[PDB]
Amino acid sequence: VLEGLDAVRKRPGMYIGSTDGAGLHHLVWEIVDNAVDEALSGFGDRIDVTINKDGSLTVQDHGRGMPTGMHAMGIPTVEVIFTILHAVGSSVVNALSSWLEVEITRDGAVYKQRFENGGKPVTTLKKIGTALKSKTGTKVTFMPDATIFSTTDFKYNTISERLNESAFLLKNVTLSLTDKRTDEAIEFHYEN
Amino acid sequence: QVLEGLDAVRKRPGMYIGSTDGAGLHHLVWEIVDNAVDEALSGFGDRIDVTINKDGSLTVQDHGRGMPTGMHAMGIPTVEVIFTILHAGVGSSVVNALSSWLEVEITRDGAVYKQRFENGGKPVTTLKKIGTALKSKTGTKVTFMPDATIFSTTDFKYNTISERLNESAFLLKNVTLSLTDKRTDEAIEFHYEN
Ligand SMILES: CCNC(=O)Nc1cc(-c2nc(C(F)(F)F)cs2)c(-c2cc(-c3n[nH]c(=O)o3)cnc2N2[C@@H]3CC[C@H]2CN(C)C3)cn1
Ligand SMILES: CCNC(=O)Nc1cc(-c2nc(C(F)(F)F)cs2)c(-c2cc(-c3n[nH]c(=O)o3)cnc2N2[C@@H]3CC[C@H]2CN(C)C3)cn1
Repeated sequence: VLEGLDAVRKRPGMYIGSTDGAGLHHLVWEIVDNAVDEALSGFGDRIDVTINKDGSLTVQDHGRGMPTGMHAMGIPTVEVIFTILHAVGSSVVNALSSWLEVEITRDGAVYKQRFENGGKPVTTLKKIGTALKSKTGTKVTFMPDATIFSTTDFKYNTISERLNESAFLLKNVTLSLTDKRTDEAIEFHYEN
Repeated sequence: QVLEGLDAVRKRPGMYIGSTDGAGLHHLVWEIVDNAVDEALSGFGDRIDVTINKDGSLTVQDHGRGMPTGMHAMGIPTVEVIFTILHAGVGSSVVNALSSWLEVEITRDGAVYKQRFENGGKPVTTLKKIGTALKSKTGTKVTFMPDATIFSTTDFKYNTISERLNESAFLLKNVTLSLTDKRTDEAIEFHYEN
């Protein structure tokens, strides 16, 4: 049985544990786990996480990029991933975000869709530019909903140690963290 | 070669950048880009990113070796000498003189350095280490706001800057020059091959 995003908003703790500092960072693990699941599948050798000045957060990998095709009713596949809950991580974050943007680069084209106010699409998946055929990947940027979380301040140390673990488990893949609020940055990379 | 302060440039701006209208305004852009192109041309860095920020300021970022972070006489940073002393390697100080503020950011050895100038190139901080970076990352980022009390117009033209970077890519070859307009969220790249 499928559910909408309002189902996650209704009982947020049931999907991310809680709505405090810990739960806020669960949002980060969800998106990153998808980039890591791409690397593990053999695509992309780096995953860059960026904490922006506006308080939002960005995860960018260099994998194959999420599918750019359509489904039923001319609804993009990426829209199905972010708005239909198969109750899975991508839609949960979108549901608990005041806005979210997904940027896909594949086949020499760059696509983009934006969501707002708990994952309501405000644009479709649009082709907005071109790129080299060698450049591929997915960029997700989201702003955690302040009317749901008790805190929307991402912790540099917390995200830091977790990327260190994920780097250690993956091997051969560099995960980075860049904080544009404080001009700090750090990388993790393990090899065997 | 008698050396001068920046007040000499503010006094006669047209003598250093041609004019104080739209044309002269964009000369400021060419000066900073020419330093990035001159670093690229020396074999360091393969891309040069220009950004028109929302605040009206302009940013040029290359990925070269980064300007010297060392000191000269009196504990004065070398980058400060480049931007505040006119040798009337002259373009950087001219731009600074005709800016209400300007920032220089150097990235080397995994560290990020930064100095800021204000009111016609008067230093308001020294060169301080402000953050960290990757050991693989190197380069110079210059961001400035053209002084409105000198220029009759301070609105950078997207079309104008676009065309010039297109030429530069063509003369250079093997170097990618980009332009990003955050006012309108448009962007374009150029790269030529031989
Ligand atoms: C910053 C976050 N970035 C990303 O999450 N990028 C990303 C996402 C995916 C996918 N994620 C999903 C979904 F979220 F689980 F629904 C479906 S496809 C995929 C993905 C693509 C393909 C695929 N592209 N072209 C093709 O023929 O097959 C296949 N699987 C993908 N997934 C699956 C398994 C690894 C990756 C993420 N997994 C959670 C789901 C790749 N990259
Ligand atoms: C967005 C604007 N970007 C830049 O301005 N990047 C930049 C600037 C420089 C320099 N520029 C100058 C100056 F402005 F001409 F005074 C002095 S050093 C240099 C530069 C560095 C070095 C150097 N670094 N470490 C070392 O041992 O020697 C040497 N030359 C540099 N210059 C000279 C010649 C090529 C390049 C730019 N030229 C304008 C000045 C490199 N990149």
